[PDB]
Amino acid sequence: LHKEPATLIKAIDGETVKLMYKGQPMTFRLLLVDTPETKHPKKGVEKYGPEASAFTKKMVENAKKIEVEFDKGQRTDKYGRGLAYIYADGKMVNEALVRQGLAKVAYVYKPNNTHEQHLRKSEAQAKKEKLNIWS
Ligand SMILES: Cc1cn([C@H]2C[C@H](OP(=O)(O)O)[C@@H](COP(=O)(O)O)O2)c(=O)[nH]c1=O
Repeated sequence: LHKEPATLIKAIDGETVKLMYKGQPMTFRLLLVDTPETKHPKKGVEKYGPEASAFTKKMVENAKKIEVEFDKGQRTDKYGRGLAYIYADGKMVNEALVRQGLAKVAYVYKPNNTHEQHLRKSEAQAKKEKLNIWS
């Protein structure tokens, strides 16, 4: 896998960010993470939806360097969103959320699953500690 630089344009929610990637604004959906939603023509504002959005927003906004890391399968989903692992100053946003109990490991579509084991290890650790989603 290889990380490439990108520039923050705008944070959308817990699992979606808008980035400038190779001179193009794109919507990126965080691989292997499912956060409670703020906006969703599907049941509204789940508990933690707001906390999850806040966490991603602060993390990518206070970063001096943003990197996108594609997995080894398809890099876009059917809605044209890039599918990647995003790093804010060397730290993976996807893992940070799972570790804090603000997301659950979801949507595993092979072969876009390189870090699934690493994230599931983080999820168990957060459940163990009864954090947010798991409290
Ligand atoms: C994370 C991810 C989502 N998607 C699709 C699955 C869902 O499709 P449907 O909308 O057709 O059911 C949708 C969930 O996105 P969100 O969780 O952002 O709402 O995005 C992929 O196709 N591949 C992925 O890796």
